Amino acid sequence: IMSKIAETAKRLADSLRELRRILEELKEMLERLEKRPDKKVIVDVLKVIVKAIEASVENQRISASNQAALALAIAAEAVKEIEEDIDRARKLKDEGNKEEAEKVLRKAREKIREVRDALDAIAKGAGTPDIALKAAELLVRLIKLLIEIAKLLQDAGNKEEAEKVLREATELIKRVTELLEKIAKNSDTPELALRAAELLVRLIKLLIEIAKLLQEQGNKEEAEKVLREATKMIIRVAQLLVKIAKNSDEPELAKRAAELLKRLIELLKEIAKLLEEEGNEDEAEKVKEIAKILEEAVRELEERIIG
Amino acid sequence: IMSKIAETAKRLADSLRELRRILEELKEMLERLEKRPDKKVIVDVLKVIVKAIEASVENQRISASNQAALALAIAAEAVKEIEEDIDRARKLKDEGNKEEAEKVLRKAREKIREVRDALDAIAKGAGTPDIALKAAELLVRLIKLLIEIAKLLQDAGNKEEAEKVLREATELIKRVTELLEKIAKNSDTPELALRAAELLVRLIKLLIEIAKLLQEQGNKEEAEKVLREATKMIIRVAQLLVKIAKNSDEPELAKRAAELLKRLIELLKEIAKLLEEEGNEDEAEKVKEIAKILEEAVRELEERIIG
Amino acid sequence: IMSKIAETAKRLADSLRELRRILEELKEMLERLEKRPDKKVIVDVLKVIVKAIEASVENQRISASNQAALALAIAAEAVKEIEEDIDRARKLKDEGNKEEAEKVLRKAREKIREVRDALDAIAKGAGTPDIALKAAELLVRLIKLLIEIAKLLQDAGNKEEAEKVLREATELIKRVTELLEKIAKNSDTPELALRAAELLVRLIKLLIEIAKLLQEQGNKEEAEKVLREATKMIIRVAQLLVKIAKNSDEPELAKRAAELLKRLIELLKEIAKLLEEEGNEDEAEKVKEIAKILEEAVRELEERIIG
Repeated sequence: IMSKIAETAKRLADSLRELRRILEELKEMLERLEKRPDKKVIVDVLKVIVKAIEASVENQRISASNQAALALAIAAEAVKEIEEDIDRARKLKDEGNKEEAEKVLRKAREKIREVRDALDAIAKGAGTPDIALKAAELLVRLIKLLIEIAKLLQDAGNKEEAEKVLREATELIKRVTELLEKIAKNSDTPELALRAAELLVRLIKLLIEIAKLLQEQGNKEEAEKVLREATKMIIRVAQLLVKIAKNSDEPELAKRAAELLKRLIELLKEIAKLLEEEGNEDEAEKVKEIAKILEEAVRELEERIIG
Repeated sequence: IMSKIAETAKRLADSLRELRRILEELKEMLERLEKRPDKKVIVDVLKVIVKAIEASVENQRISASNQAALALAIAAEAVKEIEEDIDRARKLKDEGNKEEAEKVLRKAREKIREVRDALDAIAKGAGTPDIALKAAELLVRLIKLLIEIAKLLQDAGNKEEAEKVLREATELIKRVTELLEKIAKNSDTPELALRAAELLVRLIKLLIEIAKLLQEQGNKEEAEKVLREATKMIIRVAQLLVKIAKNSDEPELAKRAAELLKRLIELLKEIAKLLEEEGNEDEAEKVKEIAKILEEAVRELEERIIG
Repeated sequence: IMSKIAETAKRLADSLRELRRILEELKEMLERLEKRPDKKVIVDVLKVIVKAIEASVENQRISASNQAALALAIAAEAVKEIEEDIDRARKLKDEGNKEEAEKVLRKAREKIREVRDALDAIAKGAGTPDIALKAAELLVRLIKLLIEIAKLLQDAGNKEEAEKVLREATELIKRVTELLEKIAKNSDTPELALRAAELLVRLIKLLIEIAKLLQEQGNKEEAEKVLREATKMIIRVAQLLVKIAKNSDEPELAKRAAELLKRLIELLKEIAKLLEEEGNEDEAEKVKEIAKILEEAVRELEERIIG
């Protein structure tokens, strides 16, 4: 993040230098038009006015990008503040103040919503897709922090309070998932699509930890629905992972997709294990059936790794 | 604050898009002027140049507003750093290092002055008044943190050091009060004036806690002057609160002004109680006389609530 | 830093106001050109277009400067996060988790590299030299935090891991030193050159603490090279300090250079003391010879202080 603050600052410094140069050439065209005007000489003068505004627009573009990088760093500090207050509320539950920790967690939830609204805004207006991925990488941390909040509520006994929190993280995962899918779809390089796939693999594991926590509350009826969203997302990611490795600039992008495709298999095992504990063994064996589909997909990738 | 970073970023993204569109229309006018020039056709071309610069000015406006939101978030993190170092210096007084805590508090005081200089600057150049209110909301926290500093100095025995700190927060309250009064005076909507009134009610309570702390030091001669500023400010706020509730867009703005007007009464009770402890019972009964004025003002508001 | 956020915001607010005024004068020139055009009247109209873009360029300049100040504050918070994690890893070594602290220190090292890349970028594109000095002041803290990391590695027994860290801080000191030398060379006022000299005196002491830590590991062969860079840097700084005090706007700048020149002498004593422990007493007496050169340089400065 701090390195993206560096790049956006260096590129902003270049555009501002060229904008200052195009300003001096704008004033030289004032001299060229002060000596003698003409009907067609003005055309070449407006060429500088256009180059002046376009140099200003590009500077205001990178300036907005540098502010985005500064906004991503402030948002990262906001997540760390929430994490400190979560561990603080965790300390309160362990120390004995289980009642006061519920006020610290309701603060962090309003904080998480506020950092979410910023990160989602930073993701939409992202001239560079790395701004969106870094924003999604922090939105992922907000979701995992939302899961850690619900586990403290469940540990404190506020199971009804934790379900709504888990339902909120469930809706946050889908929103970030759709953003990550757009980044991967529109990814010009295979590296950016793989970075979105690494976060998508995490959003599935977050979706799994929600399901197990939903099972611990007793809401085995909704953890089924949540596992249906994780199993669906794994299929999309696997489609993406197989496509990234098929059209591989470097073979290192295929092996990393092979590692992630193994993770989709492993995460699919826990889904079937959790579906077994829910009693839905029929849908669990179908989940294992998808795992054997992905296993074959990983196996054929390792063959291209050697062949 | 993080939500204001979102709004300013989204509005910046829109202005930058329209600035890029007005750039392409600027280059289309280069084509329209390359084919054939004229004496009056140039007029409509400059219309785009004006729309190009105005689209750039508005983008540089929202960009400055987004930087202000980023500056308000960095300032909020600065207040939290000061608060951690205050609680740290509080731990040092409780642990035994009352001598080293005085260096931590002198650091935080120089920090508070620096965050104050930024927040006051952010308040002046606020294209949106919410930038100024959020800035005032953090300047309020700086003042309460300045009060907590002086109480640690008083608890550590540095009564002479705490008075100057309390005199510094007294001068900070007036500065933020004048800003809050300008925001409420110039408030287009009753919501913004009520938000300034909520902070004004806090600045009075801060001014009261300074007075009691000034009484604990023995400077009952200056706590009188400080209570004279709190009693004056309550009158101004009550004038504002009664006016906000009179011209109420929603009746919910009147009840909140009724709650605050009750707080002005309660805060006025402590002023008379502190003036009683100072011995100025004559000015204390006059303070109770203002409380009965506000009580009647609250009562008539509740009648309009029902009538 | 927060005060520089204030100044850059206030100056940005002024440029944006004048940019809005020059926008209205741009639209008045649209009226002046709508009534009647001419061949030479257009010249004075383009004068406003030039003043409009130049008012926009200066606003985009201060806007980039305000973002730099916001980037310097975010970088300062990043150093404080690294320092908290260093003290945390220090707690882990004292508590017993010497193995897990090595993962916290490798995180902080990647953090230090990232804050370094930003601060170095902020230093290059610094319209105001105070942006570069504040950036160098934080890069100095990154180096001292890098030294505290290596001492924990040495205390944990990872001497081979600490040497590379110390070699990394050694290369960081030179980079910041060259920046500080450029700031002092190009300093218009003697105050800015003295501020660079105060950090240069610290980079030498950091370079000394690296040498002693390199001696504690046993790498007395490289601490010699490091002390050769500190002894060289002291000569450059002393040349700078004597020149700053010679051409002194205020005499207070000479006494502060006298204090720093004493520090260069003291730091030169430890170099000779460390070179004595390394066995290089021959180069150590030559280091004392430079100390007596600086002593005479300080003595002659105190004579001008009185004469």
